[PDB]
Amino acid sequence: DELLYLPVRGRETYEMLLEIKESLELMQYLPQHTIETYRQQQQQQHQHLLQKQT
Amino acid sequence: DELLYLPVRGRETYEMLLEIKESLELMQYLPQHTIETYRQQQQQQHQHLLQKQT
Amino acid sequence: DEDTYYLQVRGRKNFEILMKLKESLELMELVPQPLVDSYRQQQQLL
Amino acid sequence: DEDTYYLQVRGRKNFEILMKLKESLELMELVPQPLVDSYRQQQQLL
Amino acid sequence: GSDLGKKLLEAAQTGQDDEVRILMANGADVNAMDMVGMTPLHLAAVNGHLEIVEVLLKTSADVNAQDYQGETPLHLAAIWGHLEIVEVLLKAGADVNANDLVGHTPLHLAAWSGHLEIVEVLLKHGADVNAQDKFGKTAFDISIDNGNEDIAEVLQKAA
Amino acid sequence: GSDLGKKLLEAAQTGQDDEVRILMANGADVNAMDMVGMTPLHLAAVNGHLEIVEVLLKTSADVNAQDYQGETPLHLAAIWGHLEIVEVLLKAGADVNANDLVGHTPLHLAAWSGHLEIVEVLLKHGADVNAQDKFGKTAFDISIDNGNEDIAEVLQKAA
Repeated sequence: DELLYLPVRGRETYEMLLEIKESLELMQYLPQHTIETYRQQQQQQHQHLLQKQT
Repeated sequence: DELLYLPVRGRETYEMLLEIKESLELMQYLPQHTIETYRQQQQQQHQHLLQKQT
Repeated sequence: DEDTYYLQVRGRKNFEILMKLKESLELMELVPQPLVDSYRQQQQLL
Repeated sequence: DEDTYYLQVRGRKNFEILMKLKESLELMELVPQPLVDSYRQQQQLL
Repeated sequence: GSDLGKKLLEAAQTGQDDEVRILMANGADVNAMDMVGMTPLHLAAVNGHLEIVEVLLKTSADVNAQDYQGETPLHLAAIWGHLEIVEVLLKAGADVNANDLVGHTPLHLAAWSGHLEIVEVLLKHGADVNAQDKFGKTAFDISIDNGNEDIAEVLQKAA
Repeated sequence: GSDLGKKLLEAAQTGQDDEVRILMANGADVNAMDMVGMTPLHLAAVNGHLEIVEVLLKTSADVNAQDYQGETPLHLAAIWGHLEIVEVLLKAGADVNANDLVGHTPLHLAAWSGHLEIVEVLLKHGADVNAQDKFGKTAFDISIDNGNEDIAEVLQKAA
């Protein structure tokens, strides 16, 4: 949990990294019941695999 | 092209952001002939769309 | 947005990064707005 | 890795971020190693 | 951070009662903080792990610890609807009027989520109905925004 | 940065000859730098845009400008096989022995890529065959690594 410092050239890259970093960190606030509901949804999504057809 | 500074808690997040940032910045070094070859490859990939079947 | 999109990516390590971010971006949406707001306020103070 | 992987993501804005990173991660592989090495050396000096 | 600290954070989050007790017995830092500054008590509160909350409240763990967003365990038990945990935190001296970085109290967050019974418990412990957030909003204001008219009635009556 | 500077960087990269001339006439900064510190001359060199390189070399643009990685336009024309651009950069006073952050010369990068004719031109302009990179490697060492035995013969004969 050391506070590291990422040098970023330019707004566009900085904002992209911020949005990603936000998404990574804010998962901590979710209860495991929420995580498990997501995981089951994701598992059921598999029952119907993606394939190149159309 | 201002030098902005992204505060990151922890190694794992920092390293993930570094790898993403690297990928974003190093595209600048590619010639447009390389970019166009990629874009055509990506376009031809469409001819066969992804769909949920199997 | 709520609807579902497909992509293809070359490279397992690329796929693993994208699946980690797919997860965090999808789960991010379940975080109550007030906690998102406190988080953005914190990033601002830095 | 060289082989192709599929994912699904909910949300257009999520899809747009992942497609931007799919592009940069796939193209990153075409960058000559010597330029990758100079770039990593620079990030180190900071 | 420490190694045991990270493990205690994950055990508390994932409800591993026995692993929490073993980690603590082996010296795990009850004040360890995750990447958003949450302690094991915060994570047990988020994740609805009553027994783990009760275990941590027997330690020197700060019931009013604030993460990097100003959230206390009580904020997080309140927003996620964990009534029994709200009760034990308040019994342990949780600040019922703790303010996070955007000026939300636990009452704001219980109002936002629509947890009527938690609003009633927070009020019983003297929750401040007049406390306004960054954007001028009381709990009563939020409960209106989110169509929680039932909480908006309880808050109006308290005002 | 500036607005015109970013546009000139994109016009040079994408080979928009007419747009480069219009941007320059309107005051676009020939020393503008992209996110990796490349100037329009670097980007014209990467992207193989000879006419745009020649236009920029009539300006006060530094033929030996270094990006944040220490790369000069000559490094980048060399690695990407742009023989005619290598020639005009050297005619304009490009440092044939410029060293980037990991100690690569343009000869290292032409060796790495397998651009024999560019190796021959760099040698004609007095490229240093003995210059060793961060990892101890000469051009001759690299050309071995990358199965460019033809360049390894040319470099051995120069040594």
